[PDB]
Amino acid sequence: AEIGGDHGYNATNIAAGQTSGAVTQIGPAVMGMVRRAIPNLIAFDICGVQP
Amino acid sequence: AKVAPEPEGELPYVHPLPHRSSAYIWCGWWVMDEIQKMTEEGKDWKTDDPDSKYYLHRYTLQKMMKDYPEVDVQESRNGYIIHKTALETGIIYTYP
Amino acid sequence: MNSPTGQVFALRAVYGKDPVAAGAKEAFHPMYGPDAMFSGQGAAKKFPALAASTQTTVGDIYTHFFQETGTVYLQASVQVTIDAGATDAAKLDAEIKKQMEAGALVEIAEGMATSIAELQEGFNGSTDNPWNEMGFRIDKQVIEAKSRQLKAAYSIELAQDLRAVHGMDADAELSGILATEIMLEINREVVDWINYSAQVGKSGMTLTPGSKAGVFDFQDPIDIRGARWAGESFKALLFQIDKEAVEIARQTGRGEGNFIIASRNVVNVLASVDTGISYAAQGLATGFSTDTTKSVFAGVLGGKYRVYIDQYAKQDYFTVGYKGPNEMDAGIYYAPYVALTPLRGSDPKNFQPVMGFKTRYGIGINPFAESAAQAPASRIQSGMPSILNSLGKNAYFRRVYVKGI
Amino acid sequence: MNSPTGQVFALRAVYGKDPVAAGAKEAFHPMYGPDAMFSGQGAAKKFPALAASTQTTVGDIYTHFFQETGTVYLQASVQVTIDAGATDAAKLDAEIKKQMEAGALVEIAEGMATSIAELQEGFNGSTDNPWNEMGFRIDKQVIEAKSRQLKA
Amino acid sequence: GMTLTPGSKAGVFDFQDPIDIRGARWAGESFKALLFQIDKEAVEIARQTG
Amino acid sequence: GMTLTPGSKAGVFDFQDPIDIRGARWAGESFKALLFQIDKEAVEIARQTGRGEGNFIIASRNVVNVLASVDTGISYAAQGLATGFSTDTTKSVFAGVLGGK
Amino acid sequence: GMTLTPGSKAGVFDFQDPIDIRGARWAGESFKALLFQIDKEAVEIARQTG
Repeated sequence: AEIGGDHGYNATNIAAGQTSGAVTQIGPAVMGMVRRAIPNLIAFDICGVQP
Repeated sequence: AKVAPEPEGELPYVHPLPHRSSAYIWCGWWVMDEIQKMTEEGKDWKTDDPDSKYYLHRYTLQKMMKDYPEVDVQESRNGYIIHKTALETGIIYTYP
Repeated sequence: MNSPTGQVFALRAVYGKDPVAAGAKEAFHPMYGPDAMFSGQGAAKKFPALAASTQTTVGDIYTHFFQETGTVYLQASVQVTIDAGATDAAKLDAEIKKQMEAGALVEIAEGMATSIAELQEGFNGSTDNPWNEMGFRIDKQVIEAKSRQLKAAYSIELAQDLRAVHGMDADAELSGILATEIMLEINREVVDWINYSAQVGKSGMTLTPGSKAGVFDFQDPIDIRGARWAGESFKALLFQIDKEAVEIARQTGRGEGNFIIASRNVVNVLASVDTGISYAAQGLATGFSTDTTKSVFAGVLGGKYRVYIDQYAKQDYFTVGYKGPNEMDAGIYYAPYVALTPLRGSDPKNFQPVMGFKTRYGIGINPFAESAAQAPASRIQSGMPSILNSLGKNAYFRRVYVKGI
Repeated sequence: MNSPTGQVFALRAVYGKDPVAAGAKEAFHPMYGPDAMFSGQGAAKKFPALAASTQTTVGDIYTHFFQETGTVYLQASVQVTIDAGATDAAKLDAEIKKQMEAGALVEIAEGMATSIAELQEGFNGSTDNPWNEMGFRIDKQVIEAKSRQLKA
Repeated sequence: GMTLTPGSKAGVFDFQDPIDIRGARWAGESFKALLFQIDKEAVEIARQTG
Repeated sequence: GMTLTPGSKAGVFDFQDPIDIRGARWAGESFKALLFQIDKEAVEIARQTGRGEGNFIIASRNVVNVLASVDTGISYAAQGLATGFSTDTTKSVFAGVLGGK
Repeated sequence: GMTLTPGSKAGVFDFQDPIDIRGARWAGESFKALLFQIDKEAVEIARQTG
């Protein structure tokens, strides 16, 4: 019975396409990349500059 | 009759007023309600309940009336300055 | 999802030549400030750490790392001892903060001398002075779909009797009921995660020092800041909401809290106070849909937060959360894959029909959710929520219980 | 009414395989929350009823039904006892509320694995994994027309 | 039940009880306290009927 | 120094101490007391530097939040959801212009 | 009768009795008590006369 099965919910087996069934997956799709936001400065309208 | 046990330091500031032998401190409505709660089951507010959640403002007031004969303590519900013998009873204006 | 098992990458910048090393510090961080002497003098000398009962010389610089607020370098203004009675890390932080406020230790950042700078990495026959390089990591989290299903199992006799007496189809209704409950149940799951993964509000930086560490009470004058009468007490709740949302902005590093989920009592309190900056007011509920029958979304609070009513709230609460304009900058992902697939059949032994439904959705967490971990483990992590990585850790939500309404 | 003694019918959406049974719950009850894991994990395993004297286990999940606000499933994050002194329902509900506020017992709801729900109710030679079911009950309420009169 | 502020008298609204009027003063605020109590009851009606 | 109130805490402005908040009741006025403290600090800057009143505030999130939740002008007692200032350290550190000054 | 607050003086509205003035403060709020009292008397005339 092509009980296709399902992953073990283990992160590696989800990524690897490893499933407990007869069909082995391609890959874990993709949803985009989350980067750490770059913090904003305070500039120097608070202190001198004098290059 | 008895002395209220001393609860460490950090006593709220009492302003000396030698102009009339009086003194001013802002207590708030919670104390003026709590002390109003105190004098309804026969209890005492000068020295009873040493482990109170609001004992500190109660202890300072007791010494303040001894130091000053006509203390001027102001609440916040109406902001009135009840005097020492006006503070004696614990019933301020109304209510059970 | 177009196929089960979605995945999402996450790029982190960390410094020290080693993107992947035990205890590398993430460079850009919503909470942790930069090692402001990492590129400067910290690339010339290594400063002794601050520890419990560490006697202080005057003029030396000591590093430290509060659990919040990141790295900091403190110069000593007066010789002191750190009171190793604060052996615990959180107590160490409390001691160091007390000393800093006392002015004994004050933070400083500096650059490196030119005579040291120009020789970096053995120019002019020096040695042992490498540069303070940086790098980036890139890991990924993966999210696999679960399923959810139900059955009806009625009989044809019931169908005939129902269509005859009441005219109800006796099949569609069942399917309706089935689908309804399933969808309803799915919704509940999501909400519970929001409450489940919520951080404890009213605590840490949002905690007024005189309050009860996580619960906002309308009887405590410390919480209502001495307000009398309802017209002024409720604006204290407004201020509490503001504190929680601001702290979310701090920990998340994406934005202020922009939605609020709260019970009927809290929402009705909100709808009956003049939300904007005003003197004091209280009356009938006008600005919000306080009944959970026309809709659950009750309104917009002051143009900032969308307010939703949890009609099944157990005691009383509000939870402030952030949901960015982008779909990824979310905190929690409800990612449907198959929607309410129906199935029909009958029992061959008695011809009596059976109705059923099944769906596969799954649900995942935003990476960076903990917001206090510079770098994850194993680089391929389980995006699905659990106790190890979501229970009171997801900084995107903060939950506070309200008593005394 | 164009006839005396009218009657009305009430349709109650009740889950639990037997619409007319003791202890059956109404599915869309306004006071009572949905059985959030009825169609999810609750169809794969049965969560222990959280009653007096229980010793909670970190990570484990319990079930309860409050007299108000309805059903709930509680994952325990700290090993606590539930104050066996509680006997009646109100006392137990209040104690569970105290524990929930304490953060040692947080509500939860989860979906069910595909590798399970694929085999539900005896597929592929499996056994002892019935689906969860729901039907409706429909009961009857009747009134009679009393009268009233006067003379001049 | 849900409509009780923990210190009240469970079914009677007393204009002399601070918990019932949320601590209001004079007639300007006490009446608004009555309005809020009415709002609370309507909310509970929405809750129980659905 | 001369910014002290005689009964204050000498270096920390405490919202719970009635001496510092000038006897204010409730929140819409205990906040105004903070604005008054800011003004006194700036005037002492003008005294000590000899160049004029201080014109900028570097403050943590909570201070800015309480600043943005009151009517900063001379306009009775008022309080509500913070709207006049940007408390997001995500959008910009620069909170805004308090009182136009 | 119906015009009586259970704490009042039964036929005299007293500006010194806190039950009568609804706990008002200064003359701004203490007179509005007499306003409300006149409203109650008008209502009772409506009830008795019909």
